[PDB]
Amino acid sequence: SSRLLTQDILFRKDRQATISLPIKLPVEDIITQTCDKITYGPLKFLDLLEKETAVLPLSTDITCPACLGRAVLVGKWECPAHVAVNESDLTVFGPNKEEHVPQFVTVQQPSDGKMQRLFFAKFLGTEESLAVLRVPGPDGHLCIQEALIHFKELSGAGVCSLWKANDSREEGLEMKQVDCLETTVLENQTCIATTLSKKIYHRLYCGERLMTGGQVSTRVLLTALGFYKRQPVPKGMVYVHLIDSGSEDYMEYSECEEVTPGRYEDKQISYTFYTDLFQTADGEPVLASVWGTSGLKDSAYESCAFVIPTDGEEDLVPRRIMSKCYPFRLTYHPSTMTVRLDVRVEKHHGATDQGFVFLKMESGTYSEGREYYLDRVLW
Amino acid sequence: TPTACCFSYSRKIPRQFIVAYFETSSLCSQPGVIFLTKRNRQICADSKETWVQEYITDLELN
Ligand SMILES: *[C@@H]1O[C@H](CO)[C@@H](O)[C@H](O)[C@H]1NC(C)=O
Ligand SMILES: *[C@@H]1O[C@H](CO)[C@@H](O)[C@H](O)[C@H]1NC(C)=O
Repeated sequence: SSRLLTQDILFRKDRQATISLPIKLPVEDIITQTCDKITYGPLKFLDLLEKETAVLPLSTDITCPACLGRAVLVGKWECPAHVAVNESDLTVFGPNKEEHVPQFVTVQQPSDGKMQRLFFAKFLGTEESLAVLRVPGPDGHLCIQEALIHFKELSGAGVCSLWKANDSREEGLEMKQVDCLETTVLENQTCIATTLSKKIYHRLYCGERLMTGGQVSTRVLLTALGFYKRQPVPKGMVYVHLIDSGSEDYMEYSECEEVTPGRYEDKQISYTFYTDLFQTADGEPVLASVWGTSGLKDSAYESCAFVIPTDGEEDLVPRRIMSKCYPFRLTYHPSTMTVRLDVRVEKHHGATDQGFVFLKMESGTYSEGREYYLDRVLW
Repeated sequence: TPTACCFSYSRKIPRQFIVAYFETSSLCSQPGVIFLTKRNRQICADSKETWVQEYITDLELN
């Protein structure tokens, strides 16, 4: 009875390839050729502000909430015979523009003879960005068969999420309107609480000290929808992220070492830990995502991503998706079941020097995140 | 400045955890403060509280 979201770590053939424009492939072939990780969930709508509204995250699992990325929404369009809805009635908006009509395109692949009528839109925002679909009438929702979302993170890893209509994972995404409390100034502000529930054995450490664990990772999106004030035709809707911080406390970090232990050297720091994530993968790929920021107000986000095959030719050796990872180096030792992370740092220690690194290794069913706190400056 | 609004404020936390801050957008009805932590996460706090202003003035001192 697994009705939650699920994810697979794909072993894409061309890791250099990305989403090519214009759209030339069916949704399935797009996933197969540009996604290193896919997340399957339901496509649900909600009648709001005179139109059925669906809210989808550009990145389901927030590896780096502040990192910028390039997202692409590609949905499948087909209205049933008894539905007289025009392509011009579907509107979308994201982190960049107001509600508008997306561009449509018909793609054909003589390989299998398939043909699809797609609608697409391009976005550029942080991993916390959103994409909102709106279709009119009570039957518009039936025209959207499925919605793919490709998100090329800073590390160059393709993080996709497919939201099919009538998907068996009906509990992976639950959305329910909430009161806005007049938090925003948007005219006719309507707040939505989208809960994302994924079946994944997740553990979060700080160095080698456990911080949290569970059999399901939940994320709650509190979003305000409305319109900007105007002065005396088009109804251009926008959204505003709402941060509900009263719920949580900082107890997990209360006991983490101020400076995560590690092997300090001249130009790098090395962290070792024991992990069974590669043994539980059971011949499945592992997506390793590491990123670090040595800055406060702002500093260059160093991000990297690898896909580790857990059996076969070239066994248990990281395969690179980006051009190359200078700031970070990662190697796995199967004999000891230990992982070693290397961070390039500046050879001079000093006061006020605080850096942060985050390594998230995840398979289809397991997920480990490890936070490292440095007293040096990241490259 | 990043566009975000505070739906609810957070409890006070030790100064040694806050690394940055910035005021909320003009789209938000209520003026709130968004602290950035050494974990690179955002935390909303009520600007009308004393400990917030102490964290703010001390943050700009560095
Ligand atoms: C759909 O478009 C046609 C022309 O392409 C137009 O005549 C018709 O009124 C539209 N139908 C609806 C329901 O908007
Ligand atoms: C907000 O709700 C009601 C609907 O009649 C009205 O105040 C107004 O039409 C709506 N806002 C806009 C921009 O239409």
